[PDB]
Amino acid sequence: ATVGQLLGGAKTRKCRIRQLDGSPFKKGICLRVYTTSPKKPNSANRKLAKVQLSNGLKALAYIPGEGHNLQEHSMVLVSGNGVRDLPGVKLRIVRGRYDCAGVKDR
RNA sequence: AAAUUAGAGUUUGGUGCUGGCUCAGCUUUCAUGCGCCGAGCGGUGGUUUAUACACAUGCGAGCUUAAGGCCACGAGUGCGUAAUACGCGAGUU
RNA sequence: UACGGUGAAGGUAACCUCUAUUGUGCACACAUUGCCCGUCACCUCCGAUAAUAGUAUUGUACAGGAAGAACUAUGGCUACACUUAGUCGCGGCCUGGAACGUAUGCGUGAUAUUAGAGUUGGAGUAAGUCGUAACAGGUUGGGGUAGGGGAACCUGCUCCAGAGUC
RNA sequence: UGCUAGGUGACCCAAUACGGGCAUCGGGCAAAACUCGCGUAGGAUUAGCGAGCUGGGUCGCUUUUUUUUUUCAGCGGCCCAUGGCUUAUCCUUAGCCUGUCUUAACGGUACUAGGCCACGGUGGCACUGAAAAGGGGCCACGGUUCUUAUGAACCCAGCAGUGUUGAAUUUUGGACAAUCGCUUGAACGGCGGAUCCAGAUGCUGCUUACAAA
RNA sequence: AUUGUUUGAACACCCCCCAAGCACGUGCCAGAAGGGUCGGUAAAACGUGCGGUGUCAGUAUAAAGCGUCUUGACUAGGCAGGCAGCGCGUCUGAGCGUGUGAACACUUUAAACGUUGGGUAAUAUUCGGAGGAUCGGUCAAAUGAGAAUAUUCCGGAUGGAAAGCCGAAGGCGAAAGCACCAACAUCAGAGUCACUAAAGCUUCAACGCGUAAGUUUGGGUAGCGAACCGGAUUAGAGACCCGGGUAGUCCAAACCGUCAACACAUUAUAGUAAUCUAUAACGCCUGGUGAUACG
Repeated sequence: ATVGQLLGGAKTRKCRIRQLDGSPFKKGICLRVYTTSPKKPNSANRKLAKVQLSNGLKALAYIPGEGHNLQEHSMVLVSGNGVRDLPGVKLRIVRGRYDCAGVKDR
């Protein structure tokens, strides 16, 4: 019709998580095991995890469950759920695998 | 006898817009936990999805009257290629 | 607390107020102690950028230039067949040179890659902090182009009224 | 050119009687190979194409073979007409189409099987063949081993299987019986990791309490 | 043909979306969540038991593709008003095209455009005279003109700015814009009356116009008004305001070309001045913060 619209229509098939790189689960080595204080109106000290991942890039990961056993040089499996209460963090450490196993009496 | 269009929550003192996020849909993985692994008949499906990475070992093209006669079909992958490609349509020296 | 005896002074200009009535503006509703501003401050996070250590690919200057080799060859060697016994051989097989043709070397270009010296920006963050941009909003602001200041910024000149309001 | 049937043999094999191979001829249909008409990812932070970049003549372009008639191309050498394109070139992504999933449809996007192309660790090249190379030939590269170091041998994008990476990837199974292919004139012959059957493993459709005839 | 009786086991969820609720536990701690979020001492979300809903040898989480999403709109968004009309024009692209567009003769139009000559209310400086302490200025205060004569006032010179009223919800323009005349001058636009029989529409690309600032060149300059020094509401004050005033505003030539350059109303045709809207070519947007750095 209008030929500008005729040329007006393959884009970037954008992975909405750009750290798993299209995959669901990538393992990695925990660089640092640390906690932080969250955005108000939350004030409970949430425990996080900076991981050197499989793809050579780094992003922060939520640590779930009643405590954990992760230290330096420790391998985990990282999942794709985010934690909302601090900005910019999109990763969840799944439990039922490696040095991070399940809590006692869940 | 032609078989053909689902929304909701989220913004604000409330109302309506404005577009975005999410959940409920279908399909999909030797995905990841937790649980069973009774036995049979089957369909099928893995692009070892990636590495066109390095391959131990064994086998995959030998047949036949020393000599000669026949073994370019099958299998795998997508490096390269944006066009002697591939598809469609006409005519062939 | 109650009940009488006497008993006057004294009054309308936003002249504050405490409203209403209202009908002109807000980005306020925790309803102007708001919404919310930035220089910065400790840190965290993808940028953007890059001297370079360079490796991966190609054009071009020439040496080359292997295996091959377009061309060139009659040095051949042999039968077919024809010569009644050396002839003959249009035609089949064989030492020969060679343009060209990789990989390759010091020059010297392209696209591409991360390593990264090193600088700066965006964003994120509960309590370090200096002033009033913004709103009747207190100098009426700004699209524009240049100046001046520890900071928010202001100085001109046409516009737009998408600030109030008679 | 390649297959199948015929017809021929001053050939070879078999034959208590006759058919095969082997050479040649020709009927049938056939592949192959080329050509052009169109389609086709984005990028101006690719704007001129560093080029014969297109055309005309001349040759070279390695065979005559049934009646009136018959045989491509810049592919190379030479002149020559000076033009040809302008999403032209250049970059980077990417095998392509049908498919499969979804949508009500138009569309949008990982497979099924299968169509075609490309490639065989990298690059160059040739023989033969009508047509060229995935376990054929030669050289150079890059790997892997060994040498008394001088040099040789090999290249799983074939099957199983090993190792890295990965969240994840299977049995070093059986078999020529069925196809189908190659081959052989006996012999239900020989071989085939094609395939057919079994495994592990996602999805599925479909049963499942024992006893007894 | 023969005979006996029967519903497992888990996983997730149970505030709303979304079917399902209570107890103790701990009280912005341990925690969960896809979103709104709940916990800040009486938790219908988090520790556990009970009870219930979904699916069932499966179930939830994670991802990925499509749809929902008209969320790139052809079916099917739009673009003053959230985000979206390029500042305007010339324009043989492509596309849409059976009376529009253009030149002539009259009627009528003015701030349309450039050049040349002349003028002006008014302006500060100056040459002599009147006159002897105020003027300037502001809500208010403060450097100075001035004991050499200030505001003023007389009359004279200077030299260029700007066109003071007209003059207005008035005109001309494509837009920016355009406001002393007189003349040259080149248009333009409207109406009448005639020619012409699509030469029409749009503008990708290109290209011009382009208020004002700013820079190069030449000078000199009524008024205007950045620096530099002086004083003020206030604690510092660099601003608002008072006080002198340089480049620039003035001219002639060039470069720049960007902007709430707005009808924020694309252009054109067809209807009665559109934001009533069918179409023709367009240009632009795709949640916010992030447009700055390279080329």
